[PDB]
Formats: sequence, C-alpha cells, structure tokens
Amino acid sequence: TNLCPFGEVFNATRFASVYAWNRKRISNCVADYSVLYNSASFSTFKCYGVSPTKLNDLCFTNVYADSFVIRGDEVRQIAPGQTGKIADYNYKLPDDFTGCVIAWNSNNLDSKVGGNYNYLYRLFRKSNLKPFERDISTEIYQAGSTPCNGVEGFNCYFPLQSYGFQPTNGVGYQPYRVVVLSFELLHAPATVCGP
Amino acid sequence: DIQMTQSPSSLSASVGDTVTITCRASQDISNSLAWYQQKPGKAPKALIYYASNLESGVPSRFSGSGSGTDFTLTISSLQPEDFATYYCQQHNNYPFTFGPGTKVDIKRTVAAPSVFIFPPSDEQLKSGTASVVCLLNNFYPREAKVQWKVDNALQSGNSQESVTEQDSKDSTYSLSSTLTLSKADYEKHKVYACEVTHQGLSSPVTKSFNRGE
Amino acid sequence: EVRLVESGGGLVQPGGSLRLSCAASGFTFSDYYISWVRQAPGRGPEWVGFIRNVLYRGTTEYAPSVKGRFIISRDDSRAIASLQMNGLKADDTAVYYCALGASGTDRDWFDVWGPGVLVTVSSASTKGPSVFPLAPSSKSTSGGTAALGCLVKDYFPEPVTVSWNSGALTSGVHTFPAVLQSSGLYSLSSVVTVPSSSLGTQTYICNVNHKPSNTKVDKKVEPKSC
Ligand SMILES: *[C@@H]1O[C@H](CO[C@@H]2O[C@@H](C)[C@@H](O)[C@@H](O)[C@@H]2O)[C@@H](O[C@@H]2O[C@H](CO)[C@@H](O)[C@H](O)[C@H]2NC(C)=O)[C@H](O)[C@H]1NC(C)=O
Repeated sequence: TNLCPFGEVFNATRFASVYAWNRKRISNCVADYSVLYNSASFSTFKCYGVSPTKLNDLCFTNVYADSFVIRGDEVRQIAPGQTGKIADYNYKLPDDFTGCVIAWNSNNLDSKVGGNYNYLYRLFRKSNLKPFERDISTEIYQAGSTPCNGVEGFNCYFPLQSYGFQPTNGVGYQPYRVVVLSFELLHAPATVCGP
Repeated sequence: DIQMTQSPSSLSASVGDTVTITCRASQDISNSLAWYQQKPGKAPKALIYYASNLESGVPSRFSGSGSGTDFTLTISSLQPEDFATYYCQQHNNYPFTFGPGTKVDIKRTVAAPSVFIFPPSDEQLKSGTASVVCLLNNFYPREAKVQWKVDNALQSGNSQESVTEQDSKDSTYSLSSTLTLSKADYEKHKVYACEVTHQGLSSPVTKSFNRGE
Repeated sequence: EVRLVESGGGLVQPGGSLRLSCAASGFTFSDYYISWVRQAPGRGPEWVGFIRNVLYRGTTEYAPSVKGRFIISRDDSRAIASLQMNGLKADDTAVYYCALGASGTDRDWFDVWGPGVLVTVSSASTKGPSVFPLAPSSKSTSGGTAALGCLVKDYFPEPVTVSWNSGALTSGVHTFPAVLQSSGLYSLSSVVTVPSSSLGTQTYICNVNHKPSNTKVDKKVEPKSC
C-alpha cells in the first residue's frame, strides 16, 4: 500500500502546545489525500497553491505536517499575512505559502471543567518569528526598564501563558486542533506522490 | 490532611442493575472529588472529576453527585465489563488522598467448571520434585471445593490454589490447584485424583490418572 | 499515541536506593505536572508526590511519609521524570505509577497513567524460574477442547510475564496470580484452551520472561499420547 501515515498526525491522541509545535516529516509513500478532503470532521480546510483533489496527481520531495492546539479565535492567524500573538510569537507562515491548513474543534478532548492549564502559548517576545521558526525558550521577559536577572516579578513576565480551556467557553475560546501541511519541492527526487 | 472513606466494601449486582457507591471526606472539599475505575492488572482509569463531570470517552451510564463531604457514584445499566474496584480521590489540595475502594462484582447464572488434570513433567521429575496441577475452567460462582487424593488418602498441607479475577466478558472465574510432593513420595503412589465440588455440578467430579500409564 | 514508559521495577535492598524513570512521548512533556502514585498489594492508591510544569519550573510537593527520603525530578530535554528513593523500607514494596495531571493545577486528578512497575524491597537475591510444560492429554478431555499450559516455578521477586506463541495466541488464555511457596519463592501457571483438532498441526509455545533475573524461556508444550 505504501500509505503515507497521515492517520498518526491527524488522529494523534494529544497535540502539542503551539509554542512547542510538532513537525512530522512525511516521505517515501503514497498519500491518500481523499481521506482528508472527504472528512466531514474539519471545520477549516484552506489550501494555498494546491488543491486537495489535485494533489492525488502530484509528487513532492517531502511533506511536512505541523500540529498544535490554539483557541478558536486564533485559527485565522494560521494563514499567510496574519498578525496576532500566534502568528507573531508562536507559528508563522510565509507570505508565499504553498500548503493546506486544517483545523477542528477539540473541546470534547482538550477542555476540562475548572480549566485545562496544560496547553500554553507564547504571549511575550522581543521580535516576531520568521516563517516556520520554533521558540521553546523560557527566559523571563523584561517589560520595563529595570532588568530582571531571570526571576519573574513586576514587569518581568514568564513568557508563556496557559489557555485554561473550559468546555463552557464560547467557541472563540475553545481549543482547536490544527494541522498545517507544507509541500517541499527541492532539487532531489520527489518521494511523496498522490495516487 | 484529608481522610477519605468509602462504602460498601464490596457489592454484587446483575447485568442491567443500577449500583450506588459512596465516598466521604473528613473535611469540606466543595466539589473537588474524582472517581476512578481499576480493572485487574491495570492502572486506575479516571471516570468523573469535580464530583459530576465525565472524563472524555466515559459512558454516560456513569454519574456522580455530591458536594461538601459526602459523594455518590451511580452506575446505571451495569455491564460485565464494569467489574472493577472503584476509588474516590479528593482533588482539592496537594497531598491528594484516595478512599479504600469498593469492589463491584457481577452476578450471573451458575456455570459449572470444566476440570482438567496434569501429571508432573518428566523434566521436573529429573529435578527431585513433582507438581500435579488441577484446573477448573470458566465457572460461576467462584466457590468450589478442590480436594487432592493420592491412592484415596486425602491430602493436607501440600497444595496451593490460585483464582483469576472475574472475566470482563462472561463474568466467570478459573482456578488452578497445585499439589507438590517430593519425587520419592510421588513414585511411592499410583492414583492421583483431583475432586471438585461446585454448585453447577449435580455431584462432585473427580479427574484422576495413574502414575506411569 | 500518548505513552508513559516506566523503568526501575524489580528487587531493591532495604537500605539501598532506587530510581524509577518515566519516559514520555506523544505530547508537550514540559507543560504537564508529573505525579508518582503507588499501590501496595491489596490496598488503594497513594499519591507520592509531583513536580509542576514549566510555569513553576521544578517545584515539587510530597506526601508527608516520603518527604526527605524520595526526590522527584524531571529532565524536559529528555522527556523524563524520575523518583529517586533513598530510604527504602520493606513497607515501600508496591506498584509505582507515573501519571499526568489532568488539569495542570494543584487541585488535580490523573487521566493518563503509566503501566505501573512492581518494586519489591527485600534483603534477598533474585532467582529465575524453571518452566515446565502442562501437556495436553486425554485427561484434558472436555469436548473438542483441550487445555494445556506452563508451570513457572521457584522465582523471586515477582513479577513474571507469560505470552503464548509470541502474543499471537490470546483467546482462551488464563494466567493465574502467583502463589508464595513455603520456600519463599513464587510459582505461577498459565493455561490456554484450544480446539483438540489443532494439537497435531499447531505448535504451542509459552514465552516466559522474568525481568528481575533477565531469565527468558520459550517452552514448547507438546501433546501427550496418554
Ligand atoms: C482518523 O480516524 C478516523 C476514524 O475512523 C476510524 O479510526 C481510524 C483510526 C482507522 O482505524 C479507520 O479505519 C476507522 O474507520 C478516520 O475516519 C474514517 O476514515 C475511513 C477511511 O479509512 C472512512 O471509511 C470512515 O468513514 C471514516 N470515519 C469517520 C468517523 O470519519 C480518518 O480518516 C482518520 N484520519 C486520517 C487522516 O487517516
């Protein structure tokens, strides 16, 4: 069958926090894109420069699947040309992105009464990420003129914030699982093909 | 430091019944009470938290109630797979404490044991000891008397028994009994019998073999 | 999948010391609170302690009865958490679990557990088992059904695992709880029931592993003509 392992990305038991977003490299396989675009589960499925149907007749050097959790009102930030805490400080797509962004509501799994504080995002950073950059550092953010010597305190912020997802949140504040598929064509044989 | 108690110690019920188990905290914990289910050989599985909220994927036949010090877990439509020990846990503060558990057993119709006997292997006999094994397979209820007879002498002090937990699908048990004697003593006698008494058997069943035939 | 893989079970000496390790995969390990929970034979779970996530880096809390003797730590770069046990009384014998906090708070319950490892605290030496066949014969008449198994005898400490045909055979298996013999060594049997007509053409092998002594035995159980 040589079937590309999209099942292990999309049906993974848990997804990463967005500041520590996961990347899976997909290679040397036949990619059944029909199970994706025919899925009735996704609330977001937006492609840039390809179409899921006319991926079944294309080959790429590699395919990257990046996955993470954010809240619903941030899903729009997973798009080229966006601003916001997620696009600026957590996960950044390039202006000329080729790929697909897929997302679905995971309130049933990832929220808890009283709050699930296990999902985090970077709220403070000195500059914006470059496209496809990952920052997992936890240095104290100096927000004022007094230096902080890395402690946490007034004007000296821990850079990551918990989402605290609750199932009664409005949908804008419920958790969404996101997968981003990037399609890489290099001067190298192309090993990921549709059927 | 908060002490948790549970009641009853154990209970038996039939498939389809509703079962109720209780938990009490030694001080007010508001509604910070979780319930776990623990099946044989397995880690506890979280069923309910903040006293009445289901964990993902947990069937709605599980429900919890209560606030303050007294809490109640209700299982409606009891299934064979629900055989387990149930524990409560306060989760209001740091030394997280657990109750002593309630065992839930499944009542079902009588099923008589299949009875099998195994003489010692020649490989074991080479080593100076003989183990004779009697197996009672897939029966209900768990109480069965197992006697060892060697040339019709009732054996005493030289056998040990073990029983499985209730089967998660058919709610039966199995039982093994092992008679251990020296090779010298084994070779002195001829008839080895395992006799089984059980509610499913109209009269006791003896399975036997003659050493060397 | 979310996996918590535990290490460190087996025999440890009172007045020795022992580290249990919990290796995580499938989620952002550093964002979770890690608890250690233990369960002595026949009793309910007892929380041992935990270590909080990156928002309170490295901070810990303990049950009063282990404070000072046990130390919880974590290495987020390796995705491991540990329990360093330096006291070790015989009372510490128990199955130990690592587990994730469901909410990531100090008001927490545990929705993801490792499989548990048995720690046996005893002044004693390990002993691997002998494995003997329980061969099927006419004295396993039932119907067109035969019983056969293996006797796993004279080992210490618990536990032993048994599989059949390398895990391919699972239906009809019963592995019994071990019994402690008067010698102070354990013994266990594992049986399986199969169709009679399979005994001539299907080989049955019990795969026994006693990790505390690194004893691995594969025993063919052949039919007797009795
Ligand atoms: C993610 O899983 C869903 C769930 O379907 C089941 O679970 C899977 C782990 C696998 O064992 C499937 O065969 C199961 O059906 C998948 O959705 C199903 O996809 C199949 C196509 O193989 C389709 O016939 C079913 O109608 C789908 N069922 C539902 C409820 O949507 C899904 O395709 C998996 N995702 C990927 C990317 O593989």
